Amino acid sequence: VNSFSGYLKLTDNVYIKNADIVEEAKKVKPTVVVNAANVYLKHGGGVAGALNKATNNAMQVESDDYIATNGPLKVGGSCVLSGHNLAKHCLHVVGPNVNKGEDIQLLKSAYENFNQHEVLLAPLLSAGIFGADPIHSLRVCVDTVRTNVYLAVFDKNLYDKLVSSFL
Ligand SMILES: CCc1cccc(CSc2ncnc3[nH]cnc23)c1
Repeated sequence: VNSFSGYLKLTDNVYIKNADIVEEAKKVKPTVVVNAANVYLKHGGGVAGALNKATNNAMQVESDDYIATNGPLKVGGSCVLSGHNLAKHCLHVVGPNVNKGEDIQLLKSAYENFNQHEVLLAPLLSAGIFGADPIHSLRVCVDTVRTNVYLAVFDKNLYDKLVSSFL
């Protein structure tokens, strides 16, 4: 039993809700919140900009030190950093950005990072400003993640479309 509330169950391990991931993280304080990161951990917009703003820029400060030490992530890769006031940990995961021409096949590799964590609150990878089809992202999630994932979808219209079209 966990504290996630109001989710629709899609499969044995995948759950979905129309919610602002920032507000959901502040309420649940999950062990892991997933960020829709880029390789430079520059949290300017989309989910990343919203999560970072909610930390009063502490996420960005921590991320800049991470990059200065380690260099950029790989597309499809991830790193674990602090969750600040939102969660114990933040798993920064880089899905391919279609608006940069990145290989959509890397979306499966990106979701594989979730399997290193028993329970996660997450957005749909590569959705939103990353330019991929969210219906496809949900399919890859369900077919790749085996751990317990609670997906927050900000847009109500998109949420309804994802549920109604789910096979
Ligand atoms: C600092 C708090 C805050 C600031 C700006 C916007 C938001 C909304 S969260 C959100 N944004 C984008 N895509 C998503 N997919 C699931 N959730 C989301 C919150």
